[PDB]
Amino acid sequence: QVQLVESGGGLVQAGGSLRLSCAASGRTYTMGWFRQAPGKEREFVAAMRWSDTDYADSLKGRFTISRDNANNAMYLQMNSLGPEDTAVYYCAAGEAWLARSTHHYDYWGQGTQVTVSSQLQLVESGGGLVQAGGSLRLSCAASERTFSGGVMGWFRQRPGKEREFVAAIRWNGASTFYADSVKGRFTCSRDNAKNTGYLQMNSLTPEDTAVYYCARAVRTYASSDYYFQERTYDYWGQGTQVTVSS
Amino acid sequence: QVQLVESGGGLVQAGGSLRLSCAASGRTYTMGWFRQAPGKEREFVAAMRWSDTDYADSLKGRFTISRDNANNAMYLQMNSLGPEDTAVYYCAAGEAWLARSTHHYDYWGQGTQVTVSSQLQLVESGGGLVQAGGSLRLSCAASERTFSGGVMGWFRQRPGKEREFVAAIRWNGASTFYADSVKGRFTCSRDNAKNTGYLQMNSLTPEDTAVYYCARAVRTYASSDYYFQERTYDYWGQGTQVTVSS
Amino acid sequence: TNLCPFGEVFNATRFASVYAWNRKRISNCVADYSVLYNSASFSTFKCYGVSPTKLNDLCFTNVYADSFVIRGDEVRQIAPGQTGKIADYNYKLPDDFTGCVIAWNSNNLDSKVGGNYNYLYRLFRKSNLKPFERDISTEIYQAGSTPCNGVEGFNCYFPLQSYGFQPTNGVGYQPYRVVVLSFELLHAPATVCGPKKNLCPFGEVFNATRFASVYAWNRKRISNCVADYSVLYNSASFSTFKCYGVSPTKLNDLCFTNVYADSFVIRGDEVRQIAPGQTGKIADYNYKLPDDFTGCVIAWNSNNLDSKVGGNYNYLYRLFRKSNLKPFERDISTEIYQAGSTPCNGVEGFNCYFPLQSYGFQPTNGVGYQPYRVVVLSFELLHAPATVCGPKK
Ligand SMILES: *[C@@H]1O[C@H](CO)[C@@H](O[C@@H]2O[C@H](CO)[C@@H](O)[C@H](O)[C@H]2NC(C)=O)[C@H](O)[C@H]1NC(C)=O
Ligand SMILES: *[C@@H]1O[C@H](CO)[C@@H](O)[C@H](O)[C@H]1NC(C)=O
Repeated sequence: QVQLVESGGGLVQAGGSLRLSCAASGRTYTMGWFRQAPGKEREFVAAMRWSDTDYADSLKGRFTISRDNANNAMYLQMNSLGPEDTAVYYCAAGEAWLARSTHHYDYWGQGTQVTVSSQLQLVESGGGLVQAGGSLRLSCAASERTFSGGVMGWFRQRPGKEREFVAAIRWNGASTFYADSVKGRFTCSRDNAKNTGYLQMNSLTPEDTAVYYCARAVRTYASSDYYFQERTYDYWGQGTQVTVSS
Repeated sequence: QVQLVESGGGLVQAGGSLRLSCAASGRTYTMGWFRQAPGKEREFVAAMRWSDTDYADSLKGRFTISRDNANNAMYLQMNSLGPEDTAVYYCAAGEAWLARSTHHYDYWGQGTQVTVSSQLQLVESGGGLVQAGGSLRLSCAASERTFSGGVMGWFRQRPGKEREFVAAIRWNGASTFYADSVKGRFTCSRDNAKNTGYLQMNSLTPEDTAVYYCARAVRTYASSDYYFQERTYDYWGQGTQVTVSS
Repeated sequence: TNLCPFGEVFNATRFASVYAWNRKRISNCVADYSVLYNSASFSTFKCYGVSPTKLNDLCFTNVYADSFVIRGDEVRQIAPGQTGKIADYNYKLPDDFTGCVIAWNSNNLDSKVGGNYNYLYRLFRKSNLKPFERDISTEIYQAGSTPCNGVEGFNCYFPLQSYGFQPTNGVGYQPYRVVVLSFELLHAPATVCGPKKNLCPFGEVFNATRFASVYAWNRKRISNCVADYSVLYNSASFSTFKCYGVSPTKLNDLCFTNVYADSFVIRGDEVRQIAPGQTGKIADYNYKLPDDFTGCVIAWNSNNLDSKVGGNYNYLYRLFRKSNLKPFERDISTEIYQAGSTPCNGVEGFNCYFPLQSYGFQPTNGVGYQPYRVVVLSFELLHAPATVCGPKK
């Protein structure tokens, strides 16, 4: 178990500099930096492994990542700072190279602030009204990690009709599968950390107007055939209304 | 090292039956049947493992596989034969389950005819004239087989223009990449057996009219950026005209 | 004479790419190591856990000779405890490594005027290799959050890359051939015993609240303790206690090294497969015991503890695989199994299947289709014969 401790974050004037520092327990391997604005997701900044670096393309010239091997600590030299750099900066560690996302890292720091002046329950969210051609992202947050098997499926209930299968992603792995009605328009993913499933719904038409439900089936079949049927799923969400204008 | 002696075969009238046999010298794990017409590819018929069976959906009901415990020999019962079934039928053994393709099988039998009365060189081929909306499959065969790494790539030279990259496939993998001009239309493909690469060109427009070249880069890069450039490639094919009528 | 085949290993025309490092076994022969030392002009000839001048006076239980090519400045990484591209993602020696590491400059053999790009190294990987692991995967490396779906581009990279060996190259960027001889020292201290010469955690293993699924079988090392083999027999009502390579009444009397305890759950009629020279769904694709196995297989009916009214679908098994497992291999992958000739591109459908499946365990089920918790005790017999020796013996 590795422990990471950030320091060096404060207030800076525009056009100014800062140097953040991350000290580790030991056995670091890949180490990198993320940043998080208020009410926004994390954002890869830079990382390094065996003296090779990797920066995010927007900020490569300004920022400089480095390691003091004797101290077991790394630094990030941020130059020419602007208002867009204002966030909580996190330091992370893992064993994967070309780690440009949260999932690739195992250990995280506390997070130094920088500021620059110039019984399984499933809960759905993200539905609503949208213009034709528009998009919509559903979330389906689970509250328990009892069952780590099967899939999370999504079902739609069209006005005056029986529930039909839409799309599903495995809870064991990364694989997905989709009904022919949404193939190429809808996409589902999941975040393990937040135990939440998502469904990106693109290129919506009035036909897609329906009540969307998520659901977990605990059982793990090799073929996807059984997951097209609602009998297979044990737990369900309250459902959310998606409406598409004509 | 396993041996596969095939028993059975011959001429039969439509409506007829036939039964074929594999004799396996050694222990086999998964065993199957393939057929091959004159001048066409091998087609999967059926295969068996652990007393589970798998048939081609086309041929099921008419074809049935079994095993004798005494002989340790498998049989392929072949009912209601039509002239569509004239081919050379093949034994095959492997270690892969759900094996429906020639590359999942290591060892092969000799074949039996069934009849039913009613300095790397590169050679490109498959070009032509085609209606708009139409398709074309180029193929590019290599002789030497010295360099088993890098990439096979495709380029095209339009009228009054320079040689542009189109698509490519890893020679030491299955991963494949394309140019934006052909995304969603062209697909790269290869066969290790025949040491040949392919390029399926779909939904063709007059703007696709050009001289299409195949080419090999021997150097294995992780990035793929270098393979978009002409200079990276060591060996070229002669070139083949594709023309798409308005 | 019966000399060891170091000609095959050291003199081969063809040398492996480090990522797909070659292993040759060496046994039943006599190796003159000083003939080796004079046989060529080596750049590196070092040994660990054994003195290189005393090599001719020694005899070993196991020997493996591993062969590959790396850069000059990467030879540093073929020691224990090291890190870097090669140690982390291509070839890793363990911290307790006993053996030798031989290397030599290869530039006359492995360069070419245009460049020799036939020698490869893995550049990206999801995690570090375990000791003596070998990864021959050519799957697309995913640098970001989105899947790659079979197509390269941004955040989606081929994981291998070729060395560029020129003649007019720096010495640290020149090719070097590397042989790694791994020994097991003959006289081996016993770690587990009965009444001869506190207690081993056999309660922890056999009465754990949670048992693992067969595809992801769970190894616990048993060492530096007293094995209560008499009390284990008739602790609970075992359906199976068959033992291989050693008698089932002399377990207390006997003393062994390097003990391991592998625990998992399978169907009843599948218990048959947990034994040497067996085949089937479990033995082929989930847990394979070698033919020359030395140990004990213990299994008991679990229907009161594992099954439940709806069912217990938590216990999975691998159904489809490209090849049979090697003995004592574990595969935890959840990559889509490709049944056809088209690639799957991270989406399931026809010819594109998930490789695992849940064992269904409702209480109504017959004895054949009931849960059986299986512990497989794996021993290494003490005072094993020598296999490779030096001339002086
Ligand atoms: C690898 O082969 C080399 C060269 O063939 C062997 O080195 C010796 O070279 C001398 C003089 O050229 C030859 O007589 C023999 O080929 C080798 N020694 C003798 C005198 O037999 C070397 O022995 C080989 N390494 C091994 C042991 O595989
Ligand atoms: C397992 O459980 C039984 C029953 O409680 C107990 O008597 C025994 O000591 C435990 N340990 C072993 C190794 O059997």
